[PDB]
Amino acid sequence: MAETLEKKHERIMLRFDRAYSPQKEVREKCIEATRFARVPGGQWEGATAAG
Amino acid sequence: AVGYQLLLRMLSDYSLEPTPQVLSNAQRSYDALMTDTLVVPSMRRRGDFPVGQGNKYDVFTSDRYYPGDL
Repeated sequence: MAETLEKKHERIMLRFDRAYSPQKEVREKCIEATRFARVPGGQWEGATAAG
Repeated sequence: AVGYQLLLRMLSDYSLEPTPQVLSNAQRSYDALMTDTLVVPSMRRRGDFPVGQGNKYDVFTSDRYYPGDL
């Protein structure tokens, strides 16, 4: 029944992990594309300090 | 190398003409000696050369241009 509020919280945490696990590498590409398009120095990110 | 160079610079005291084999040995040893202590300088940027936007010269570095002179 999950009477206590603490018992209801780890279920929410587990659901968050289950929702985050699959859609992890797609949002990475989305954020990378947005950063590559808008951030002024974002087109060289990953090799900023190289010499 | 030192011995062969000294022999070449000293043979004139006794008026002796060096043989080709001694010359080849001396030049080979001298080439090895100069090979050991060889340093090749590396050129550097001019100093007014721009630094691109990819280097993040806002927060990562303050250099809009290379120092390149030292």
